[PDB]
Amino acid sequence: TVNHGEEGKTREQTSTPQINEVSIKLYPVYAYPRTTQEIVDFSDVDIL
Amino acid sequence: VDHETGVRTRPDNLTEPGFIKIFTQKYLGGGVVDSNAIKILELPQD
Repeated sequence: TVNHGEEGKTREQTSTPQINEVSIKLYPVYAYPRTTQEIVDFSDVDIL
Repeated sequence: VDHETGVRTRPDNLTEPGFIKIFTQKYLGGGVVDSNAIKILELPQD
């Protein structure tokens, strides 16, 4: 707040700006396909 | 019949530590094509 108040008076102590904090927690999105080595070798499209 | 990769030797030394499991793999195949080209002879064995 910006206190205009009385011009001809001791100037009052204005409230300070507030601060907030956002706790953005990281978490793993994971994929674990158990492909068989057979398909990797036998496919001719590069299945991996 | 063989694969294009052939023999592949992967020394897995991680899954069971204190061990090297030397996974050697070869895709092998065999088939009797045109059986008229092959003949068998079973001996009587006495």
